[PDB]
Amino acid sequence: GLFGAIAGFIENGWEGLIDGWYGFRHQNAQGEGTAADYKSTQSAIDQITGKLNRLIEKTNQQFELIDNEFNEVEKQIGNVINWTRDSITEVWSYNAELLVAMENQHTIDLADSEMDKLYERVKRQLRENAEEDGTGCFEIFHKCDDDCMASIRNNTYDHSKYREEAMQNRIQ
Amino acid sequence: PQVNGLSGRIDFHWLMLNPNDTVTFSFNGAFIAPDRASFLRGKSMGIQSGVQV
Ligand SMILES: *[C@@H]1O[C@H](CO)[C@@H](O)[C@H](O)[C@H]1NC(C)=O
Ligand SMILES: *[C@@H]1O[C@H](CO)[C@@H](O)[C@H](O)[C@H]1NC(C)=O
Repeated sequence: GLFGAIAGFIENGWEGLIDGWYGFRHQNAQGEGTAADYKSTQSAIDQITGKLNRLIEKTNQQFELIDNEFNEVEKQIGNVINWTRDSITEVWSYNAELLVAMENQHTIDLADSEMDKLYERVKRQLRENAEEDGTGCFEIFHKCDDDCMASIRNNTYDHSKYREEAMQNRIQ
Repeated sequence: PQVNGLSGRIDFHWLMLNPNDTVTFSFNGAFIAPDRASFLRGKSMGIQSGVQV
């Protein structure tokens, strides 16, 4: 990727997560838990959709016959036509293969950005209550029950109501 | 060369009369005269194929 979180520090994907594209997986006292993040996943899907809506259902122009498959046209004009057509085919073949590489390069980096945007946003919610190991994880330094986890997800985490507790364990 | 039993050939020529203009044929032989003229009804598309409709 370009933002290094699709191959950089998230080592691998989660084949079990079919809820969405990006999501949370926590661990705490009550146990394990996995959920997907809608606001991010839909932000990339709405973007791929833009590309598809741009390449598909184009209303191409109307063209007519200048050749004849049954009664071949005159030679000198038949070559100017064969030649011209062969040239345009070069352009479109080039335009087609280049456009996909441009788009496929963009989509692959575009998804990174959505991962890094999620990651670097959750980190700000946990201002000084947690530290990031660097594997795509957040080591939380207070009791975070399954309600506290869901607090993070829908962005209700009040960093203040855990800070003094968290800062204590942070330095000892 | 023989085609449909005839070694003669007819050469078909054509022009397009504009409205209110006049076409005139002088001929003392070897003429295949038109009986009816032809007008275009609209727009369409022609193709060449050998498959079912
Ligand atoms: C032009 O190309 C067609 C096939 O696309 C071929 O059949 C035809 O012989 C060509 N004409 C000339 C003059 O090369
Ligand atoms: C052709 O002539 C007729 C009358 O003879 C006239 O009504 C008509 O406008 C003319 N059309 C053109 C294109 O000159």
